[PDB]
Amino acid sequence: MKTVVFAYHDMGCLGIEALLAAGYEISAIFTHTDFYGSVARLAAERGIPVYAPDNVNHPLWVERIAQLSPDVIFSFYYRHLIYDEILQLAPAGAFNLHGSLLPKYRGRAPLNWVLVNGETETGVTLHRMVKRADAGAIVAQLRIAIAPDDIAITLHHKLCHAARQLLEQTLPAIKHGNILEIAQRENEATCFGRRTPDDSFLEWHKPASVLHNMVRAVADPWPGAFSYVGNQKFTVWSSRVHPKAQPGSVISVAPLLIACGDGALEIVTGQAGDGITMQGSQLAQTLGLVQ
Amino acid sequence: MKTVVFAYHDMGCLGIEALLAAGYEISAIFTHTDFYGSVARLAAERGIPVYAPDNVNHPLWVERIAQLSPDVIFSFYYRHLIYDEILQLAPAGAFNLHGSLLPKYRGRAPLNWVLVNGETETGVTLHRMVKRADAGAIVAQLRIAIAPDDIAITLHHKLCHAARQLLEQTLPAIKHGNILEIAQRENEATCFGRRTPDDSFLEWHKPASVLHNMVRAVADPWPGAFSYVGNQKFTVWSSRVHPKAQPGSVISVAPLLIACGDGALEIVTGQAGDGITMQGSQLAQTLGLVQ
Amino acid sequence: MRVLILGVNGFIGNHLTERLLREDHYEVYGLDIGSDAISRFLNHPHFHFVEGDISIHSEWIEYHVKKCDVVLPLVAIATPIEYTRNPLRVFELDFEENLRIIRYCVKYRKRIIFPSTSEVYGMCSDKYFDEDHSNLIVGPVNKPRWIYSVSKQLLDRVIWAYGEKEGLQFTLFRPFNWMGPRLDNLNAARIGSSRAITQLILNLVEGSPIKLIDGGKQKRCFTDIRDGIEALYRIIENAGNRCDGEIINIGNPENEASIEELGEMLLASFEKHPLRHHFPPFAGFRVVVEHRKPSIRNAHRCLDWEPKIDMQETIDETLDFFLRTVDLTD
Amino acid sequence: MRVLILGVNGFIGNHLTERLLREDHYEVYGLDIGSDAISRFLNHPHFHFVEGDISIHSEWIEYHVKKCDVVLPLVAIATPIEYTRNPLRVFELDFEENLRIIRYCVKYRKRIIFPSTSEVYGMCSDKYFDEDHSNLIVGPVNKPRWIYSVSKQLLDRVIWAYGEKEGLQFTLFRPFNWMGPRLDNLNAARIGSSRAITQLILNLVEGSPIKLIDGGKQKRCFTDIRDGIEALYRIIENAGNRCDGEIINIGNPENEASIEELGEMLLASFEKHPLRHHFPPFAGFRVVVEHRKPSIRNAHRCLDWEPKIDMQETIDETLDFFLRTVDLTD
Amino acid sequence: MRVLILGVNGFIGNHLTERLLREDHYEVYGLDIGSDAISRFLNHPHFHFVEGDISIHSEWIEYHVKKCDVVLPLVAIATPIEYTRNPLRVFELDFEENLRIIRYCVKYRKRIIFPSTSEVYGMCSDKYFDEDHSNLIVGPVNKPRWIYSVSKQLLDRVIWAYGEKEGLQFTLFRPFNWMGPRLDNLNAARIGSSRAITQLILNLVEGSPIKLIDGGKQKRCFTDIRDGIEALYRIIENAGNRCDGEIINIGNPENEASIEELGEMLLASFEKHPLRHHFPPFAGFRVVVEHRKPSIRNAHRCLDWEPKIDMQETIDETLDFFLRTVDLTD
Repeated sequence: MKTVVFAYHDMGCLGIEALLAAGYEISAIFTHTDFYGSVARLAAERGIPVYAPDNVNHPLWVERIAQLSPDVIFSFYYRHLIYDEILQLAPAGAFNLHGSLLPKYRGRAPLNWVLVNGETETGVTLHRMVKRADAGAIVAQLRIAIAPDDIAITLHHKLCHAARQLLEQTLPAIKHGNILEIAQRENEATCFGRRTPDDSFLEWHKPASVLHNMVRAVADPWPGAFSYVGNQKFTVWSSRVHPKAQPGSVISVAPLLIACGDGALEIVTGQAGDGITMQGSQLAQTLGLVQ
Repeated sequence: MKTVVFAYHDMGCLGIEALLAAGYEISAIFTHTDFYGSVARLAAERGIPVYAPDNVNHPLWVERIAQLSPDVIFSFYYRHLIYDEILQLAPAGAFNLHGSLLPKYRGRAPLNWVLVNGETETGVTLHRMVKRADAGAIVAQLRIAIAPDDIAITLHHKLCHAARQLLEQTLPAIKHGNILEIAQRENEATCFGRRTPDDSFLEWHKPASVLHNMVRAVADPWPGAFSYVGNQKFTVWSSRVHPKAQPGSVISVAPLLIACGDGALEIVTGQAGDGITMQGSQLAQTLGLVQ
Repeated sequence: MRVLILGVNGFIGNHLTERLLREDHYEVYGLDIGSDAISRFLNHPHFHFVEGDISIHSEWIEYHVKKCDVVLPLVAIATPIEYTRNPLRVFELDFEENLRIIRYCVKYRKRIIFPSTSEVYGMCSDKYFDEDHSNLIVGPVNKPRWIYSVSKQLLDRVIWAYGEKEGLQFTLFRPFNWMGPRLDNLNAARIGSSRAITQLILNLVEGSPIKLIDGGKQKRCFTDIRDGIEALYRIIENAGNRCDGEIINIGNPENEASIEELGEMLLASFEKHPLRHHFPPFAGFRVVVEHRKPSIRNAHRCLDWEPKIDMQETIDETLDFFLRTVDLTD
Repeated sequence: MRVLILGVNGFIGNHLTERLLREDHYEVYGLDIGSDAISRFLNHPHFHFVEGDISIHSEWIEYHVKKCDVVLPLVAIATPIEYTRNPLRVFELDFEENLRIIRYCVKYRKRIIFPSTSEVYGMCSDKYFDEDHSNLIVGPVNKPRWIYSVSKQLLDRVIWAYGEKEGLQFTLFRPFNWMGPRLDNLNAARIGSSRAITQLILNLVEGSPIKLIDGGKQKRCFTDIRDGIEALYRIIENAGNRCDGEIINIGNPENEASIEELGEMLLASFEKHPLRHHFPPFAGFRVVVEHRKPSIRNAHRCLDWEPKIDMQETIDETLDFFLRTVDLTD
Repeated sequence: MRVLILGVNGFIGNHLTERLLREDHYEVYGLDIGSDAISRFLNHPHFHFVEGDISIHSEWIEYHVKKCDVVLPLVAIATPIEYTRNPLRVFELDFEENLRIIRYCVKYRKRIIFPSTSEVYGMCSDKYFDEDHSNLIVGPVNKPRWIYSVSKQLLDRVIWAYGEKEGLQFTLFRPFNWMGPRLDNLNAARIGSSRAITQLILNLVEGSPIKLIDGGKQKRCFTDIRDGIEALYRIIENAGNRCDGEIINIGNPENEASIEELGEMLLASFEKHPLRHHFPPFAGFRVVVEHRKPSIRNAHRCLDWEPKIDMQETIDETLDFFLRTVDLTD
């Protein structure tokens, strides 16, 4: 079975490796220019043509892809719209690997949003690509638990591991033909957009648990959850939730505890502005905080 | 034993971890703002004060360090001069971890220069810091072999492993007191400066083996060895040496072989300008090359 | 006598305009981009509001210089953090744009009354900073806080040179922590109100802490605006032309206090105030140029002036008015 | 958010100003040489009338660009006969004077929202004119009607270049026959109202004939101002900065009609109108670019917008308001 | 007759200067930043070298326009890769700086002889590109190669407008691949020499391959400089004032070849050349606007001109001179 692949990031790399292990002939890989593996380097190393146009929804690319005559198309964490004029070129269809328990968390950054929302589980889904983005029928879905101490990076590795497990068996299954797919129920779908810097802004009137989840959701290597001490921005890299004061006020400086709408949030590590990461107690002194 | 540490990069992280495992009390860590581990994050996580001034050779820092009263000072891949007014504050002395078989390869980027020069061995050296940079007496030196297929990143991991092994036994030894150090013989020393973009420029009149070593020396994640096809820059990410034409001329395009002063260099993978990495054969077409 | 005040919508503009309108022979042209601080003079027959901005306008300001007799340029940023956060803008506004106004006065042979700054003396070691004799001491170029001090000083020297060479009639004045009712906002680019007392009163009003940088042992002098404005009014009157080419410190050297003591005085006056309960509890003192006392011999000589209001009455009056005019819903 | 509308005294100015004043965070600066079309906003606290003319003023417009955050230049002659009768004046005003305003935005790093024109596509053969993909087709230099189209296009390219090279923040918009209440006069040099419907309504109002140039088989799209202004308002809001560097057709591609059909629709709505008897009998249809339909994918994507008003309601509402406000004694 | 050539240090400057100095009533002012291409005229009594650069000088060029009678601005970048790699600089030099020179001619009522470009026709589908009748066809704005074509066209229109409105005396000319001895360097910002033949001759000289973009089936016309310069000389003479306000293609429409055929012709002439052995072996043809043939009726009418040199003699002469003057040590 020959295929044209759209891929990026660790998921893109493992998807390409899985296709290769399943005997697929990858005619070309479409990716993006830039801690994760490089799909371009993997393609370059495997001798697979690789392209990184900013936008493929143009006849120039439709024709180039048509000439490659893919039987099937795969999208593994490609970040841009691949329009139907391209996807319809593959008689066996197009399939996308999405990092959530679809229909929940369609859209962008499901890895981060499930942590923001304090979900206790998430998963990977391989689904048919239809007109409507992330809504096509499910070939297979594999759930993973989210542990209280998982942060974006540890959950990312778990998702990649699940993706490897899922693809290892589903790719050969697709090679044998159409699989009876599971329809997504629109009434159960949720969709998220790309996260803006504002989406990681800590608002102290919220419950400490919610803020703690935000810290976990964008912990290093992600940008970090942030707030301000007056006009000084600071980032909270790691935190701890604790069980009678104005929200946002300092309860203690060592450890650094901030009163929230409910409970308190201990800033275990963080940084002031673009300064270096330090323990919360030191950050408190750096920011001029006092009980 | 209390200490003030200057550290950066993976070597900095492992040096800090080794000091901690050896029972040293780290009062403060001096590092730099920016694939390797972050010394700042490690310090922030371990609750150790951390500073990243651009330059410490000023009385403000001498006084701050003096107040910390270190018994000993360590430098683990810190990149700037730490002048004597600071180093003399430690009665037990100051020690630096350098990535080469001192006195050879004093100076900058010994990891890359040993590959550029095709050395078959290198190592890590812990030495006393004296007035003259990288010239102090040796506490211990551990050699590692450089394999023909090592590139900068694989050699880097081997050096870090050697550093861990060396520090694990020498740090406790230093804690017990002065060790009879091995003098460096100046007549055997070599020194290298910081590498400029020009230092990774491939000149085809040279032997293919020398160019191959250059490719290995700055392979990804380093910047890559480069050349030009007329006015078009391209980078050679990986290569192979092969055993009657103008140097720089194309012998074949699949595989892509370039005639050198002696032998030929196959460009296994590379990229054109800031384009994506691809196999040499594709790069040849991208660059408009023909036999 | 047509008096042109550039940057009238503030502390000095308010108090100066009040004073000049008491007298029957002043027409005040108050130039600014807003009028909220002086809105009660807008209907006065001898006040004339002029729309303007000294960074945007060329010809309009030039016109008003020609039309008028005496000019008081009060537009400048003197917010310390700004000296380091936005040094170029401090330089452009405080130096370059004011230099244009100076040159308009030179060209149309008008008198200029220019606010120099007490910051010009810098780390001068004299106990009394003397306009005619004290050396000016600043740090190296790698200490950028001094850009404001040195910009203002060079402007003084340029005024001095126009005076010597081109017959410019000038008086320079240096206010030392003037204070009273209708203080400028902390980030208004208008000269005149003590940033140290505004900040402290703000701490009490907001319930934030009072920062004592290194214990707050640095000593400053504080001057009631009734004293200050009286002096400035006499410079305007210029009896006997005795202010021509003069540099005049205007402050009360007996109103000396460290920031710590100023802190305690304000707090005492605050805790005693009938409206104190509208404001939060005291967040406390927070430990985080050592003296700046003016010589006032020039003001004695030229203006026959000496300050009449004690520390405590100025503190009390300044605080009282501030608290009473705070909008408690915002 | 300070919004500077140059040429506010018209259709777009009126409807845009109404929309922005509904929202609590807009200050509208409406620049023009008259105010009769917007006189009911003159007393609004967040509307600011500015006297001006973009051919006469340099510094005054420049000032107002600096003072404001976003700029909408609506002054241009788009009267077809003028392209041939007064081409130099069309070029000078529409190109040269607007280019100055563009350069003011570049200089003070302000956002510009610029009315490009649907005429830029010219004789493009795509069925749907696409801002990002359609080729632009004009006639030879000996066909001077194209001077307007090409002046506007070159201005777009210059904006584009400032965006690429100088970090100008822009959005370009292309209106397709916007229509509703308060249409510009036919010879007002202000962009926005459909000249084709104004002319036709005028024919009915005056009792002159409707000219069908070659049978009036050329097809156009027509857009209710409620739809159009909603889109423009969203460009101003710029949610997610999704309009940055974008070119956006704003029209309703389903409201397609030949001039003949538009003629009959207007006439039907006219003959049915309760005030029709104040106007002369129908003088008749008079036989004397073949399609111009917008792609609106960019508006879909950037603004999440699609048009909501059918042809018939826009026709009826546009005609009704016009007739009701005609002065029957003049 | 004082003839001002801006950008004289090149192909057209050389050949034009030779021609005008044959005649007894010309004074040639050759403006440039160097003189190596024309150094043999520096001592001629009726040649006057003028130091200059049209991007740096204002007054000096203006002066020389006033001093002279007719002006030929030959400074422009027409290197295709530059249209996409340095579009702003192409626009600034080719459009903006030449527009200043045009306005100097308007102001001092001087005649201008301006090099328009054959690129103005773009993808025109006429078989013969006609200055007075052919439509000009370019791609969308997202195809930036067209910035050169459209800049030059707008400049033509601006010249045309000055002619109509301000009595500017002009002739526009469009060269089609002029070639002969003393070709411009490929990256010289001077109009006139066929970049296609210079490149190909360079390939043979360097031993690089000849690129046939999509097989090199696109057809071009090639014109001997003896024919071209004769035409330009007649435009200068302007017998009967018959060139006033005219646009004149100057090319030989019978010298048509695809790039492939031009390739083979050059190669044949090369392999036959007595100095061929100083150059490398042929690196080969490398597969990587489809027609551009001029109408020359305007040149027939205005100049009584028709081209006299066949393809083969121009090819041979052009190649021969190039090879003979190559510095073999460098």
